[PDB]
Amino acid sequence: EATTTLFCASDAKAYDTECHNVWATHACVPTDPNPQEVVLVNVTENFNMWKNDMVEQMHEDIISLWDQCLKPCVKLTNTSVITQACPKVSFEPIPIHYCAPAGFAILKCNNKTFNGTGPCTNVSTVQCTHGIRPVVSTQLLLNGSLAEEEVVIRSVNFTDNAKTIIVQLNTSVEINCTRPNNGNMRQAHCNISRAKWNNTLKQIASKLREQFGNNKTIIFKQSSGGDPEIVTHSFNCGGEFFYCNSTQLFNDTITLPCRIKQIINMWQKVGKAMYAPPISGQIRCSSNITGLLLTRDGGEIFRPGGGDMRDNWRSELYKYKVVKIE
Amino acid sequence: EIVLTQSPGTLSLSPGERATLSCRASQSVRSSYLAWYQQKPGQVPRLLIYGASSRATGIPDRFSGSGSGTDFTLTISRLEPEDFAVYYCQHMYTFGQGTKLEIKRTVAAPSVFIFPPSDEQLKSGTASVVCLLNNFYPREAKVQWKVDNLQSGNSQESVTEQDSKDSTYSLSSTLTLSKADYEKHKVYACEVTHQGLSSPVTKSF
Amino acid sequence: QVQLVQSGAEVKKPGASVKVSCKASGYTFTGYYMNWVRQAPGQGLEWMGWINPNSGDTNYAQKFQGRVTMTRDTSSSTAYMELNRVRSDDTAVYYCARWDWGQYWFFDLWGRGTLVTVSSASTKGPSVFPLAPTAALGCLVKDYFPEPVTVSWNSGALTSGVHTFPAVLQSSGLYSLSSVVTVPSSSLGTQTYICNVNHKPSNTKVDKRVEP
Ligand SMILES: *[C@@H]1O[C@H](CO)[C@@H](O[C@H]2O[C@H](CO)[C@@H](O[C@@H]3O[C@H](CO)[C@@H](O)[C@H](O)[C@@H]3O)[C@H](O)[C@H]2NC(C)=O)[C@H](O)[C@H]1NC(C)=O
Ligand SMILES: *[C@@H]1O[C@H](CO)[C@@H](O)[C@H](O)[C@H]1NC(C)=O
Ligand SMILES: *[C@@H]1O[C@H](CO)[C@@H](O)[C@H](O)[C@H]1NC(C)=O
Ligand SMILES: *[C@@H]1O[C@H](CO)[C@@H](O)[C@H](O)[C@H]1NC(C)=O
Ligand SMILES: *[C@@H]1O[C@H](CO)[C@@H](O)[C@H](O)[C@H]1NC(C)=O
Ligand SMILES: *[C@@H]1O[C@H](CO)[C@@H](O)[C@H](O)[C@H]1NC(C)=O
Ligand SMILES: *[C@@H]1O[C@H](CO)[C@@H](O)[C@H](O)[C@H]1NC(C)=O
Ligand SMILES: *[C@@H]1O[C@H](CO)[C@@H](O)[C@H](O)[C@H]1NC(C)=O
Ligand SMILES: [N+]
Ligand SMILES: [N+]
Repeated sequence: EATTTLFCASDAKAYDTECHNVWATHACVPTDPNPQEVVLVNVTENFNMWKNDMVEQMHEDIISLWDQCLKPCVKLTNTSVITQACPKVSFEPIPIHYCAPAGFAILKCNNKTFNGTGPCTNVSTVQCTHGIRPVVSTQLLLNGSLAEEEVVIRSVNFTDNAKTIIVQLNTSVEINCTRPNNGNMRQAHCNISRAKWNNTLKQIASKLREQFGNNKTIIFKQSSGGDPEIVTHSFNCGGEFFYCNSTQLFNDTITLPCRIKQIINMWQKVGKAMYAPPISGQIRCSSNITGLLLTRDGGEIFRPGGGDMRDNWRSELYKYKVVKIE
Repeated sequence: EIVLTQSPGTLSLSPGERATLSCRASQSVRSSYLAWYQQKPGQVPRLLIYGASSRATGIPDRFSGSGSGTDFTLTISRLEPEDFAVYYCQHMYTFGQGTKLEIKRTVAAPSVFIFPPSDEQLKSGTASVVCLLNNFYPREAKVQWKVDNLQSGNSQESVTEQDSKDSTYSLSSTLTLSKADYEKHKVYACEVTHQGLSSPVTKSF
Repeated sequence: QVQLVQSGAEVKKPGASVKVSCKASGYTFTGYYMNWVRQAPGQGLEWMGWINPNSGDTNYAQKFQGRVTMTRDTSSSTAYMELNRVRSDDTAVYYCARWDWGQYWFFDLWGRGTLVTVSSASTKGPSVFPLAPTAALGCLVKDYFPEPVTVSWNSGALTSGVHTFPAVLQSSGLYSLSSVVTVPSSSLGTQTYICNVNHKPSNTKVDKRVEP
């Protein structure tokens, strides 16, 4: 029941000029030819999403990716300033397999309705985890994994309001974001189905009602305040950062307004960073919403959360634990 | 745009002395995706080290790779006459320019010889006179062809590998020219310059 | 018996397509990646691509993308690689290696190697010329194609002091080399010397004599 260094693995193409593919070629090995998935019968082991080392490993690997592969022209910190060159490149998330090292293996809870902390009835050991697209997003979750059975809620403590609440989507909700060329290039927009989103939101509301018995008809609202990275739906699309306003979602064809920001609050450290002007023409990005990051206002009223990308990796690495062979 | 630069370009050492080859990478490379191969002249590259610092299955103990980050090192203590070969530094897909290793030896004098073209060759329309420098160690000798008082652009030279027996090199330079211009001139000479040679030895016919 | 057997040497013209096959026998074919590496004559190594024999997904470098196509045959346990728009720069020795998926990246097995030669000239046999005269004596193997040539002295009887120099390509595209030997005067006068030149690509055996 120990922990050690893992190594990334992905079926990356060495000839493509997509940023992710470059770093993968020279920092991650190809995929395992034969997948060794063994189902252990009558095994009970306690998993813990939040005190897991795999999350910090994935966090560290991603940090290096963005730096070496999506570099900022001007970085800003209270103490220091660093100026450098940032060449424009393409950027489309690819899947990454985080394999366990020779001598160790990963235990996998193979039941959808697993809360995240506690014993698992059915556990299966696999040598490599499944491909996890490393998408950095705020508020919303994108290109993620869907819950097989039904929507699931996960958190360290429903009693403590400060702790974030993570939700895994039931059916992938598609969102199609584009900045069309006419003028003012910042103005953009995302489009999302109104009826589909309303149904998914009602489903999450029902799950939250199950968490808090009496089922006080609750309503969602925009984040109170703070830096715009957590208040607004932010995500990287086509190499340019988009800060889309999620005011319509939390309350026809819903359409959100977006704005390409040059300066943004970087999540690697405590500081700011600036990037070059935007690309001139059509930018197209269509992703599958597969969950959300929400927090509870004390007093139930819920507001979007996020900002700390470690939770996103927990959402994807919740059923996986690294242990030693016997 | 990653390139592994191996240094030194050409290392020269004698048996018994520990030699260290360095391989520097532009970007900070992963710690466990590094390997070192040895290729003896005219054979398939042999796998010496893998994982930066780990002897492969069966590799002798004297070999030892080490180093992390952008700078890596391949160490060979107690050089034996068989370890003197080409060494390459490989990180996943990118190989290094290569590092040529040579057995140190005392400077030897170049046995200079010049051979005329066979009469049968002149009957074909071309003429090839050969100038041979045999058994000389430094590897940097220069052979100049001059019809009495200089030629250029038509002299092909070839060097043999390190002689296995006496650890010395041999060079043969051939300058081919037409037959008409051959009969036109009369004084052909081959000058040789070499450290071990006090003066530039000139052999001619 | 756990061997990586490659195909024989090939001679191609500019613009043709070359296909070299690497057959592996003795170990489980599908379970290990098959990598293709080439080495130009007298230069460093260069990885070209690899193929996953189990699933068949391939990977090539940017320099090759578009004109290299890799295939595998599970039935006969072989892996073929094809390279289109061949050019003089592609002349090299192609090796194939086997890597079993793991933490570390390394080439455990190496094939004997396949020699691909690309040039305009056609296959031509060598022309042997004597270099007549402790003195020396040698022979000149001039105007021959392709590269593979072997020189022996007195049918393998003479060995000591022999030096066969690496071939050099002439402006006409035909290679040329020289093989010389050092012989004292007594042996040069009492013992006859002959050059045995074998150019297998053209099935050319030559036995020339050298005398003062
Ligand atoms: C999750 O999944 C999507 C891919 O499966 C991905 O998609 C989109 O993102 C990229 C830009 O990030 C677009 O890719 C571009 O396509 C244009 C048009 O050919 C290229 O010219 C351009 O250089 C680049 O390849 C994708 O085309 C678009 N998906 C589709 C169908 O168009 C999502 O972005 C990803 N989620 C997140 C947050 O990135
Ligand atoms: C598992 O999660 C459920 C809520 O979905 C909760 O009732 C239960 O107490 C949790 N058990 C443990 C050990 O965390
Ligand atoms: C979780 O809530 C319980 C009280 O219900 C408390 O005992 C425990 O200390 C809390 N842990 C955290 C991290 O809030
Ligand atoms: C994005 O727009 C709609 C859904 O909002 C749909 O047609 C499709 O998912 C996307 N459009 C195209 C051309 O792909
Ligand atoms: C969630 O999935 C279950 C079926 O497994 C279904 O009962 C429920 O209606 C689904 N809700 C949504 C929004 O898909
Ligand atoms: C988002 O939209 C609402 C109404 O349009 C507005 O009140 C709010 O200030 C907007 N927030 C941002 C960051 O644009
Ligand atoms: C969101 O709901 C509030 C009332 O609760 C309303 O004022 C506002 O107009 C709504 N926004 C949209 C886009 O419908
Ligand atoms: C600079 O100042 C504050 C406090 O020192 C800090 O929280 C912030 O992260 C730093 N970077 C900024 C404001 O861009
Ligand atoms: N996968
Ligand atoms: N962001």
